Amino acid sequence: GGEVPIGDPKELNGMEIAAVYLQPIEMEPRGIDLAASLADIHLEADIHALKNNPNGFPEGFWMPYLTIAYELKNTDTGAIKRGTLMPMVADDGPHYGANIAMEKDKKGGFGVGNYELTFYISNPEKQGFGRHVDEETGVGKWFEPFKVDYKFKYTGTPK
Amino acid sequence: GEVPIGDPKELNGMEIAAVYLQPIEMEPRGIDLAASLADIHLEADIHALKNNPNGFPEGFWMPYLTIAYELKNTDTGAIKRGTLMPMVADDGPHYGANIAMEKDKKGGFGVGNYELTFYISNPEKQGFGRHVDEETGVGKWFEPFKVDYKFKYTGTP
Ligand SMILES: [Cu+2]
Ligand SMILES: [Cu+2]
Ligand SMILES: [Mn+2]
Ligand SMILES: [Mn+2]
Repeated sequence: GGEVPIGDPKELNGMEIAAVYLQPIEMEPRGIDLAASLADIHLEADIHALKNNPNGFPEGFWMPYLTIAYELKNTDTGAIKRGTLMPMVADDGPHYGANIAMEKDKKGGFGVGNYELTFYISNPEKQGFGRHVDEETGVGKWFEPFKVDYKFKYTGTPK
Repeated sequence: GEVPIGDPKELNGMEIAAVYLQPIEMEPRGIDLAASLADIHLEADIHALKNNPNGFPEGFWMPYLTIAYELKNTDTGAIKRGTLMPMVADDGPHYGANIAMEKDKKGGFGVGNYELTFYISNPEKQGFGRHVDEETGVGKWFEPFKVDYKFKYTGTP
């Protein structure tokens, strides 16, 4: 298979925020996510620090401990589903991802067609990640929760 | 203004070094020991080596680790334990804790010779996953391990 890019990457809040999908991915530990066999894609959010990141992250670093909720909407059929992307690592580094049933999902019309994808992104403090705030070593305040929107054509499992 | 603690160790795809500095102020509040009660901020600096076996790019910070510490004054025999928590400073993410040394109510943690031990477990403990497919998959995580350092604590900076 391979990666299919979703929309255009956004630069916001000190971060580059890109979306891609792949074929379904076998994940460990088991039960952590939807089984590959029961899915049609693996959806990934690629989020890294820009230059001059205001929260202390070096350019290029992965942004860890983010809470990323998603909404995937087939605008042709109206079908909507939601979930969360979980942190994980592949051979090219860490990302946030989830296996998702598309055609396999008979509870809605999640077939090939036109989609809107939304990420709802909350800062690392929501998961207990800390920041220095002293004059000598501190960094700027975190972003408030925000959303990014992409549009793409889902053409089926990459093969 | 960081004070090196012992010698860095390279293992399980990671460079693991320790440093201390002056106490820092962390948000959210009520978790890390307040700056004014502490004498040092202890940090573990943990980054991927080349060809990291779990797919982390060389130099990336190693996230989602569980890290406990033990600090022993070998002169007085005082021992304390705690946790190092993930956080970010102007020099990037690390695992750290404010620690009372001279200011520890129990005494025994002043200037002297110390042994520091980190007890580290892998990210799966915190729900972090890994691809295991043929094309993009990566190997198993290390089992829980410890690393040990010796240093002289010369006083609160
Ligand atoms: Cu993934
Ligand atoms: Cu710190
Ligand atoms: Mn990715
Ligand atoms: Mn440091």
